[PDB]
Amino acid sequence: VRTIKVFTTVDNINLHTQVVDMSMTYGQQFGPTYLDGADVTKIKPHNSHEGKTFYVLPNDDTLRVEAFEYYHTTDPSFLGRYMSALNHTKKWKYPQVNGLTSIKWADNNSYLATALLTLQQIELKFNPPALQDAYYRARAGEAANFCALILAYCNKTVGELGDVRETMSYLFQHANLDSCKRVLNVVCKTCGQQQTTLKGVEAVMYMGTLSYEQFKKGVQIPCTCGKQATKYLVQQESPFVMMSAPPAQYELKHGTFTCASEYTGNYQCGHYKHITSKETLYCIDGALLTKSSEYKGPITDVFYKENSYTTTIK
Ligand SMILES: O=C(Nc1ccccc1)c1ccccc1[SeH]
Ligand SMILES: [Cl-]
Ligand code: NA
Ligand SMILES: [Zn+2]
Repeated sequence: VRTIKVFTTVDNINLHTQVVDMSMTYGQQFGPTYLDGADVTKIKPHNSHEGKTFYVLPNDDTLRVEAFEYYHTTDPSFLGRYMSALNHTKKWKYPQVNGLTSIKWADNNSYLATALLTLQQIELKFNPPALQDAYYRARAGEAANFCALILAYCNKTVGELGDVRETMSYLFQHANLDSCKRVLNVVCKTCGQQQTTLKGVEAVMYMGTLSYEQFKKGVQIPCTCGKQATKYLVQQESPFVMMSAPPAQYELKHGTFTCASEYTGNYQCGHYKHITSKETLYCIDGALLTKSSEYKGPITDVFYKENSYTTTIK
């Protein structure tokens, strides 16, 4: 009977000593097992494996609590989905484009590229230690762990078309936005005025207009009485705002926004590109970079810097 001593983990922080029989697969001993992002479930232990660290699924209460503390998820499938994705994202390339970490196109990953580029231009902290640690490495240019985590957190597999707005919405749940506040007014010349306060994620995301300025001036929306009402921003407290709308032709003006997402295509097949406002407008398309003084195209999300805004509408 031939054995080696190894370490298992769910987080690569807390290691647990184990002895494995070299005649049985890791599968038969630990369940699904991963070594440096590779599935070794069906592999037998090799001499060169001795002393190494393997990821396993949280199959007991110690591993479940360690996974909950590192990833801030209780979902039992999470670590499986993360390791599956990491096998592919380890093989992506992460070039520096215009001073930001991007992703070279692969596996329909344009939505992840524009999300990563966006996160580098807005003030945001992730609460799960896994996610903040991976985020800092991604900013430095080693984004494989961070992209695999985004996929695992969003219940998306490598190769599946994604939606930037949906992705941001899931990541923002894991971010420190609790103190973000939005107050808005809806005014009907008949029904009167109705105020609404939002907190957290709901305070920094809007679906229906790309224009922050328009939101501040008032946008027309229907009233239940048949009149058109005006909805406007009363007060905003957040480090940014994300304004989203179904894709349509839209002009982006240098110096009026931080960055934006463009989407070409449909629900079967499509492509995101990132537009950022620096000294001029840059289009970051995975590894590709183009500049222009103007830009017009099918924008679906725009991001704006903020701290504290109050209306002067009486
Ligand atoms: O969109 C682009 N230019 C552009 C410039 C003015 C109006 C509309 C469009 C572009 C050119 C080359 C590569 C990528 C892009 Se997004
Ligand atoms: Cl605006
Ligand atoms: Na950030
Ligand atoms: Zn009304």
